[PDB]
Amino acid sequence: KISNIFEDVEFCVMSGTDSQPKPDLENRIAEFGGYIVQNPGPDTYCVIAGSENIRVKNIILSNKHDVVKPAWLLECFKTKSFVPWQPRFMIHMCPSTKEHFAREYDCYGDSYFIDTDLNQLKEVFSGIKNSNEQTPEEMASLIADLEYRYSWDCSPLSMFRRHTVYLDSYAVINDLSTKNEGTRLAIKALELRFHGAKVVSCLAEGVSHVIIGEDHSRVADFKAFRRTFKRKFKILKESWVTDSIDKCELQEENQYLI
Amino acid sequence: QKENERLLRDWNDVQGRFEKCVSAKEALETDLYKRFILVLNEKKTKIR
Repeated sequence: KISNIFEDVEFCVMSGTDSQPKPDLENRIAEFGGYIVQNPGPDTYCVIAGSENIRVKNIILSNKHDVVKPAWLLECFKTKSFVPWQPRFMIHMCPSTKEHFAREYDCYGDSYFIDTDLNQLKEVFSGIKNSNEQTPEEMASLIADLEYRYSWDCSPLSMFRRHTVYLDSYAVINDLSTKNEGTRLAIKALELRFHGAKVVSCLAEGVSHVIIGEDHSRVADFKAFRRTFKRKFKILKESWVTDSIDKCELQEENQYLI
Repeated sequence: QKENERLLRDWNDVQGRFEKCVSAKEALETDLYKRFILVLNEKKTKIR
């Protein structure tokens, strides 16, 4: 009527107490001539379920009717126009509705054609599982890979995913029994971890860049392990790793040599 | 006691704060990158 587009579609308004009592919603749909039904008929492409019921459980069992959160229909009414089906009000899809959402959206709320913003990005990601289960180290590889191919490595805030950089928190290296306490060396290692660096406090072949500890006389052992381990480790003072995330500026990897 | 202990405790507190911010950034980065990768793989399967 008022919104005659809301007519012509059967509406199982049996639980319309989504936000307001069901009779309010029934009156609203009538004002738009919507085809309200107490029980879902065949063309009930919207089963108004503002509250779970045993009958709602049955309609869930009956994979023929579209059990919905009526908040979407509230949005449609506020727009005075049918909002397209969005895969978050939907309780029990029809198989047609399942493939419908799988078509006009991906496996999440995001579509395949309609562009989304950071708000919709956060909404989808919350809809997506907690994807922190993936090793942040493998995520580092992903980042490194993506940050290079997408040129997202331009962000200095996470740059050492590319870098296999060592850091010295020990007075002498290749001796795990030694450690500097009450120092910034551990803080610098945390800076490395902020960029997703391969944070290592012992020199091996995998080491590529070496951040010196507070004592800069260790560069002798640094070069000794640069020659025992075939990689020429890039000698780095504190300022390198500090400005990597404090100043957010990568320092020269050769200016600190010895 | 006064100066040395206040500075040691402030240093430890802010060091732990830096640890927490690094770890939280890494974890939220894991969520963001992996969820975006899931969506991007959906898009790439659709594109293919």
